[PDB]
Amino acid sequence: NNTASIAQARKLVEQLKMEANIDRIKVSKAAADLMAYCEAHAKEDPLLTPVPASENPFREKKFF
Amino acid sequence: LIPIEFVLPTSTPETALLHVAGHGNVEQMKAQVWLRALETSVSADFYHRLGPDHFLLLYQKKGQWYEIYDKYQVVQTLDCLRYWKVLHRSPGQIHVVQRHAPSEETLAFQRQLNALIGYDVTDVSNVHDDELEFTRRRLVTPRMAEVAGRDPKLYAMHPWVTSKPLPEYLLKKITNNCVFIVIHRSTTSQTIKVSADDTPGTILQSFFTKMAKMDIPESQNERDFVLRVCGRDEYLVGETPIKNFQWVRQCLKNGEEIHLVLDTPPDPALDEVRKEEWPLVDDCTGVTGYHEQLTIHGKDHESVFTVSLWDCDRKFRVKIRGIDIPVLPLTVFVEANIQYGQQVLCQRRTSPKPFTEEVLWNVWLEFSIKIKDLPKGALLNLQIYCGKAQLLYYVNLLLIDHRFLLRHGEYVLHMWQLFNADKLTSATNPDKENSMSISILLDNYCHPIALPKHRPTPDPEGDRVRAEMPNQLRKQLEAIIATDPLNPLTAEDKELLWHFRYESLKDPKAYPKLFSSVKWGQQEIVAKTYQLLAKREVWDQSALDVGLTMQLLDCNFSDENVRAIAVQKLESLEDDDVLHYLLQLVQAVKFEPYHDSALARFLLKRGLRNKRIGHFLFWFLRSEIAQSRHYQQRFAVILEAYLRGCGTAMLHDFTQQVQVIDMLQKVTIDIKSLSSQVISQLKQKLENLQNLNLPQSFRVPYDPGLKAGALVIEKCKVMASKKKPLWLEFKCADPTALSNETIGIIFKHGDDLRQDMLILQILRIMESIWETESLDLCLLPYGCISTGDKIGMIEIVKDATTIAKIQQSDEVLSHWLKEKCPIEEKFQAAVERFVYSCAGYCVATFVLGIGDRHNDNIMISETGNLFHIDFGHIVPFVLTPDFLFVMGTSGKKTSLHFQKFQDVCVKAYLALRHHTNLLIILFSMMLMTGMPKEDIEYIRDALTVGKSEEDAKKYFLDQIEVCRD
Amino acid sequence: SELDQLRQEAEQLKNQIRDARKACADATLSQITNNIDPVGRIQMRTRRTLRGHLAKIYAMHWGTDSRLLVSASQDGKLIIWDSYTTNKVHAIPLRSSWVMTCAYAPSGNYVACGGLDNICSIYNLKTREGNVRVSRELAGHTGYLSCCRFLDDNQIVTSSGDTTCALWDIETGQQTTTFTGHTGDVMSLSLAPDTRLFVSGACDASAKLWDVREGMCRQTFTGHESDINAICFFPNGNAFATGSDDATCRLFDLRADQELMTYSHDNIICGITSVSFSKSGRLLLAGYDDFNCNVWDALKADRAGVLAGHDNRVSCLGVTDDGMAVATGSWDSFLKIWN
Amino acid sequence: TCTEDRIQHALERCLHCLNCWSLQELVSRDPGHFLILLEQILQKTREVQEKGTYDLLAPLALLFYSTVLCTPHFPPDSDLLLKAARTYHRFLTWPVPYCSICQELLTFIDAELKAPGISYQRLVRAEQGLSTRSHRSSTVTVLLLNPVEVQAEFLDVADKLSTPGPSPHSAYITLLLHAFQATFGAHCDLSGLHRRLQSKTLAELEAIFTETAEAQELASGIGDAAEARQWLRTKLQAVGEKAGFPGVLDTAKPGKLRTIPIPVARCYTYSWNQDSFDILQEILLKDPKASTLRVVVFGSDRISGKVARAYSNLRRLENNRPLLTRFFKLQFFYVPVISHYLGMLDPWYERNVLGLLPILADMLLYYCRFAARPVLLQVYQTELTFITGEKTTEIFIHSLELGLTLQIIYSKGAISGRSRWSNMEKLCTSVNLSKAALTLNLTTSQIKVDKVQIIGSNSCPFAVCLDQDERKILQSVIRCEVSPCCLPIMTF
Ligand SMILES: Nc1ncnc2c1ncn2[C@@H]1O[C@H](COP(=O)(O)OP(=O)(O)O)[C@@H](O)[C@H]1O
Repeated sequence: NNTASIAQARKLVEQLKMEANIDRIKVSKAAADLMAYCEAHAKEDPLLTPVPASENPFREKKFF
Repeated sequence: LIPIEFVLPTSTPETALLHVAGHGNVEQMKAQVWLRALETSVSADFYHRLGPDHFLLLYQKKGQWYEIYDKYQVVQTLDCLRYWKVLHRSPGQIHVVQRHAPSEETLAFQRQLNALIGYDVTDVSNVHDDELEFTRRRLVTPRMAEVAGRDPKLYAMHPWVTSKPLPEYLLKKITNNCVFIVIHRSTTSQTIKVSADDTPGTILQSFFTKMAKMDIPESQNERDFVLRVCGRDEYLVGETPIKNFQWVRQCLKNGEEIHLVLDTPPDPALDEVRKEEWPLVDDCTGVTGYHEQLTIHGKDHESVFTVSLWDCDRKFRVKIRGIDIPVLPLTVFVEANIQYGQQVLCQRRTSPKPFTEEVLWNVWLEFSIKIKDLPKGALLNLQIYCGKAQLLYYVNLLLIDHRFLLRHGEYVLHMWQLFNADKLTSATNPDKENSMSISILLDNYCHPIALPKHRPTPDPEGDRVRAEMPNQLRKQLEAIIATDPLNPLTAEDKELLWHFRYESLKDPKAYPKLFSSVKWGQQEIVAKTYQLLAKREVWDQSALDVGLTMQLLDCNFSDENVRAIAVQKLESLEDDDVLHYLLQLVQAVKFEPYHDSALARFLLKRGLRNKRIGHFLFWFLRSEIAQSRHYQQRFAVILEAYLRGCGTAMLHDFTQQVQVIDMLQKVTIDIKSLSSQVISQLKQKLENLQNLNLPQSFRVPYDPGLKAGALVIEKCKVMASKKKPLWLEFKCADPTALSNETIGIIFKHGDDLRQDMLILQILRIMESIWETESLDLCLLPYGCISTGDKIGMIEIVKDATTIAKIQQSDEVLSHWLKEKCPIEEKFQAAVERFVYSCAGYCVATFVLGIGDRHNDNIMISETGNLFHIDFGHIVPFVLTPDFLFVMGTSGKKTSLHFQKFQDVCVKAYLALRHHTNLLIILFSMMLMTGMPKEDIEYIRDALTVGKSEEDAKKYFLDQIEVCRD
Repeated sequence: SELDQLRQEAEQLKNQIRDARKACADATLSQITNNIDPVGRIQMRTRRTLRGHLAKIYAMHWGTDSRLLVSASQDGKLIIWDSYTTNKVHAIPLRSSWVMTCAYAPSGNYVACGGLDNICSIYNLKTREGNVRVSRELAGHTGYLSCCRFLDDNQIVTSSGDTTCALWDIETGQQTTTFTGHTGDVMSLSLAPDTRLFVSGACDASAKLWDVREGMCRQTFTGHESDINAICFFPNGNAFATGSDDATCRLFDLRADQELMTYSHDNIICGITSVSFSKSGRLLLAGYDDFNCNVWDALKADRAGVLAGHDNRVSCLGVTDDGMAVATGSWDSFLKIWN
Repeated sequence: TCTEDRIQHALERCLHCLNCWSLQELVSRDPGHFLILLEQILQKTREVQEKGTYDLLAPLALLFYSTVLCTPHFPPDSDLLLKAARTYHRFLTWPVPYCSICQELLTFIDAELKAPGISYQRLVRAEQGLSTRSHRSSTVTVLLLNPVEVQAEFLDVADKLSTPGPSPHSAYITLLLHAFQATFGAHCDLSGLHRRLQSKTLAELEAIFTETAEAQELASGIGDAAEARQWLRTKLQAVGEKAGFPGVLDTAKPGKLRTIPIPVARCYTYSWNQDSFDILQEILLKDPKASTLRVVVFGSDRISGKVARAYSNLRRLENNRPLLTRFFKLQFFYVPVISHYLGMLDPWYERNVLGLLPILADMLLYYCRFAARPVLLQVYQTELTFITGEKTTEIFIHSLELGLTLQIIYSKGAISGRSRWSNMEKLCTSVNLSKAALTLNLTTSQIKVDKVQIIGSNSCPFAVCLDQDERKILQSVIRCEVSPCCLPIMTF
């Protein structure tokens, strides 16, 4: 039962070669990138910024 | 085709080479030879006189005379042809020989057997197919090997060995691992001591050396002697620890001694078995084939001989004609239903009609189920309601016979008359003169509608998918499996269990719920199952549990492989365990739709290999044939197939036992037909029995060793009981019975006993549970048995009196015991025995829900033991104040005795809850096959299923205090 | 030899990945986010309650219109709700009662569902006759359908218990691509903003980034001590969060190829059933198996608030495309909208 | 197309008097129609094979059987017979008789594959007695009629059929023309061979047809059915060249298919004012199975019973002392003008027949050539004991009137096979019995009685009746016992 273990172990090593052949980015820049995204869209997220009840379809009005 | 040389009787027996169609029928083949003989015969006159029926076709399979019984078998499947090709026998040889009529000895033997059974086995009146008869010819082969599988010496002596570990309390009563063997012999009573882990062979060898210089003969040798108990016949031989004998272990608890006596080997020839004549039926007897061979598709119409059941998509359809009751007992209407187990697969009623003694419909009902989706165990259930709606009759019919062929033609069936165990019966009313009759038609077919055998193949689904399921699903999967077997399974569970089938198979405790979901109404789903059960490594090695294997044998699981695996786990039990549940298994053959099975052949091979089992098996089946006519034909066929196996001696013993009972019932009933005249007439009647053939040596039914003898007429009396039992006091017939006492027996008429026999079986099962936990409560199971209808023999417990008599004679109870136990040491010992028994009976009855009774049914022994009687008629249980005063504590105070009362109960109560799986089955399975579901809940209501053990103590004691209240 | 040399080469490339990853681990997100103003307390109120389901709800999914939502339930029905009006636009009864997932198509025309029946049954809301007719039975999987998301009206990705995923073409009913590489049942998935990437969570306690275009595993993320129960992308598409039975959440950035943040608390001991981000992503909404749904600061990793509006396990939850409202389904047979 | 719709439309109308005539006529106009309708049937036949309905199998079996007998030629490429074999071959899993119809039909289809048109040549060769040494067969059609009661139009029909219009020389032309056309189809120029055969003499017409019939049957006797077509086609080449007409074949330019109709068989009309059948006996003056005698008897209630006893006598007389029956095989055909009961069972016979050359005459010929399923009614056998104490057997169907002191013994049956006697002798006035099982009408009681034993007193003579009969009467009876009991009647 070597042809299966070998056929499997080859996929593994051919897969790990795929994943390791990537140019990663420094975490500091990875974070900065994500932090600066929220900073940009903080206004456009009513979950973050409570919006006026008038603009809320779920509080002000029953007719839609 | 094939060449076969057939041997004719004409001189030397003439033989000619013929050929037979490869795909023909057994029957056809016969005609082919008939003509050639009639043409090639030197003197055809003899053949002219007779026909093919007079002769039988025998072929020797390695010296074995086989008979090709079935005349509808495929010629190809004949093992002779298959065997010859393996032998390369060409041309094959088969002989033709005329039949012969039975001789008187054969008729005499058959007449002998029929009297024992209470029925006839050759009766062919109230049947409509050769099922019953096929089985009889079929059970021979197991019984020849089983008989060939017994050894002479051990079979006759039948030691009652055991292999359970010694309980703790007995271990106390074994000092220095030794015991005393009081070897009685003639007059020379020689006493010796021996270790508790030796064997009789060693003891006898040493005993002669000790006495090397008793009435022993000089010429003989130690080879010629074997031990035997005194006052009974229960030999002690076989390589085994002397601690491993249920007899030795019995004395140690009793605080008594062992009294052995030398003996001589009982003669093996005394158990000879009459030679056999019936030829060996075909091995390829139940063989049909696979779907490929039995399907029209892919075949030319010229060579079509059978149709696989799975090729037919026509909706099942049945034509009724009418009903006919000769006696006038309103609106009525038949309501047919396809049932499996207890499931109403489909249903189709008919229009209301006027109620005349005969009502005609001539209507076709059509069933959604499809002929390719018929599960082997179907049962067309037919009802005749009355009108708001009341059931009045019923009847059932298999929709596949015993040889894998659908039912076709006109059938007239005689109906019974009213869930229950008997409402699943596949036999027709023998009352063919005043019984409601139904006439139906099943459509014919130019070919038989066979049904092939499932062909398991490797299943890659169980190979790749490891089913390493998400923890959320694994939580829910194991959430239901924990529940008790009584718990219903909703479809979501059914789908959930079904999908993770190859994973839930790893838990042996989940089987009764894995197979409660399978969809039996669809062929493809069933096909998957036969490969699900193809893998059984987990089940094979799992622990042998008997509170679970019973679940498979229960009614719900009617398939042919679900029950097959259950038996294979019972094949590992041992004689001691078999006897414990033997009454449980026998009443569980009443749910099989077929007659032959693994369960039936299992009881056969066990009885033939053991004697004590054989004795008890015989008196259980006979208790049913006479009682329940619904299944009497099923029981009778097996019983006779067994009586041919056990040697002559047991037959003689069986005959003598039945003779005695026969006379008593007449005397009993005759006396009940109607002061001192009764005893005068009784004794007058009794002294006549001596003048009759009343045997002078007959083993008591409930004790293969304890024989009896003549009556002590002066001690044969009638008690002032409404049902007026007969009291009998025989005297032991054993010459060397050290002590001499009466073998009391009671004969109560007017109360059926099956309810009480089963209960006493239960209380004997519970004892084994506490034995493993090394406890005791001093229960007293007294041998009770049933023999007819409302008639049965009971064992009498010496030195006992009903409490009510003492009551009519709370302090009253205290004085009676002290008078019976004047000595304080014995009096205190009696209280100790009174605490154990009072607690144990209170605990056990509560589990079974019959504790609430009257003091009359409760009787107190002289030795301090207490126990109940007459639990056949039916507060948590009885704890009357008089017990409390005897406990040494009055009101609510406490003493060392009272604390033991409450401590022992707690130990016992929590001991049983470990085996609630075993009790939930036994209890209600009895309720089903016992008296003629809400009532069941008492097993699950107060037994505290799935709760903290501490709360069970609280909840349990919440009843004792209430009983005290 | 041949298998051991490949095993020893394998176990060297792994530490090259750990070393290639440890190199970028210059600072943690907790350091960088120390300065940013904390998110505060997200005091949320139950605006709507969606009654009508008879048993446990297994899945729900917002439509691209941010008003409609489907819900699959143990009671075997697939209901379409009008979140704004609470009215049931459709009450579709199902063939298999063991539905486990649902996914409103982005176009709004199709809805899909599936479960232990091993089929992804596609339903049409806008039918010829105005009926609710089944367009397709995407069959072929050898395990229960665990989750699925529409790429379009004609394409849909589904995950299953076969330890593999697959891309389907709805018209042909054929597995376009098969995503092998996982070693366990795939509990959840999430498509990247670009339809060319999607993540998937499995019981093997690992995540894998797939290229929808090709069908290969690009990166493999670890860190969870238990099954991954839920997974979703960071709004931009460069990070994603995973829910597990180990009572912890984790954030992963695609570019950094490692864990950035853990969202957990000593009190939190039960597994995570579901996750969702707010429109901006500053908020991570985690469902829990204690009837609660705690609100974490995605940057600070501090629990800003708690949604406790369910009587049974909070099985599923979602966020609208506009982040205007949050639905949360549960085993109590009720969904709840929040604002 | 309109033709397909009309052919399909006509099919549905019939299967929902002379409707069957319309369908057969509408398909004979064009050779193509035959290959059109057959397909629509197989679609219907394979539908019931799926839906499994029972009411609509026998009608569809005969329509397929008739059309294949009337099909000119099957294209060598077309294989509509193989499609037919598949649909019917999956009926063996059906109840009897639904599997009875098909198993014979499957045998019929396989013969067509071997020797196409073999079915048509067998029928006509015996319908006109054009037998031969190898092929020996015959058939005779006879009309027994009562001019007093029967309508005039039928007599005209009887006269029309009795005319031996066709001549044996003409018959060979039709048979030989049809045989070659079927094998070769439109390829052959029928007009060219038609002229050739007209010249050749009857003796050589007999020779060619006999060998052709032998070749047609022999090909059906060859194992394979596909190449047998070529093998049979090969022999047809030899006969044409030996006889000298090979040009019409081998025609690269095909000829045309002509719808040859079914020739009328031989018929002989007779008057049947007599209620007996002695007239049949008279004619016999001037193989048992190779010849069949189809006798058609018209319908009238008053004629019925007497026909039954007359029919029974023929069964008695013959079955006991067979004279006519031995020579040939009998087939009777009642014609309402009994039928009530025959209707109740088969709605086909009710509509086609009971619903009642010219169309009416044309439809009748369809009924007699295809109806092949007898239907037998139950009759009562009773024996009368005269004052002399003898025994005379009598058979009655409808009723029985008899007749004051008298001995009556009767028993009541039940479907369950259990019988219960009832012996209540009682003086009465008269005894009447109607066939509702008989019904004992005592005078004023009435009960369905199964077995009855009527015993007189002191050998007292009395008169008895039989189904209200006024001709066959026995009197001076003392006792009688009544209990319920080739030349089959024919229905569909
Ligand atoms: N094994 C036994 N030993 C002694 N007496 C018994 C035994 N079994 C029953 N009895 C007596 O039978 C009486 C109980 O009634 P029983 O005969 O069992 O039912 P019933 O009262 O309906 O006849 C008590 O008086 C009791 O003494």
